[PDB]
Amino acid sequence: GLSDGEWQQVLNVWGKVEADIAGHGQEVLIRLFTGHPETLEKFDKFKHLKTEAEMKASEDLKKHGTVVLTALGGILKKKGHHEAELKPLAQSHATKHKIPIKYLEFISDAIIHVLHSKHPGDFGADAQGAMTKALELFRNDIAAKYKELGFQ
Ligand code: HEM
Repeated sequence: GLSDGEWQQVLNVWGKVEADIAGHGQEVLIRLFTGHPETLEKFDKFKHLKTEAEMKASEDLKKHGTVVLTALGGILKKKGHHEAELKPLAQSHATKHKIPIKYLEFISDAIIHVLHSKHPGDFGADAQGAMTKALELFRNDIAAKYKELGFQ
C-alpha cells in the first residue's frame, strides 16, 4: 500500500527508465544473470551465454529486457490496481516458466542496483523507498497467486 506521494515518486523514477527502456532492461537482466547464475538456467534462449561480453552483445537479451520492463511499467502505472495485468504474469511464471518467488526478489533488488548505477546521485532516498515499496507490492501480489496455485 502506497500513498499518492509515493506513487508520484515511483512514476517520476520510471520516467528515467522510459527514456532508455532497452538499456535499462539489458542491464537489469545482466545484473540478475551475473549475480545469480542459476537464474540463467530458466531461460532456454539465454543459457548459451557464458560471458558477460556475450550477454552485452546479445540483441535478443536487450529485446527481452524491453518486454520485461514494458510489462512492469504497465503494472506500475496502475498504482496498485493491477489485478488484471498481474494475473497472467503470475500464472505464466508459476506454471510455465517455474520461477520461484526468490528470483522475483533477486530481480527487484537488481532494479534498485541498476537505477543507482545509471543515475548516481539522482536516485534519492525517498525515491528508493517508494520504488522498493512498489516492487514489494508487486512481489506480494504475485506471492498470493503462487500460494493459490501451490507453487514453490
Ligand atoms: C519484474 C519481473 C518480471 C516481469 C515483469 C516479467 C515479465 C515477463 C514477460 C512479459 C514475459 C513474456 C510473456 C510471458 O511468458 O508471460 C516473460 C517471460 C519469461 N520470464 Fe519473466 N518477468 C519477470 C521476472 C522473471 C524472472 C525473475 C525470471 C527468471 C529468473 C523470469 C523468467 C521468464 C522466462 C524464462 C520467460 C520466457 C522467456 C522466453 O523463452 O521467451 N521472469 N517475463
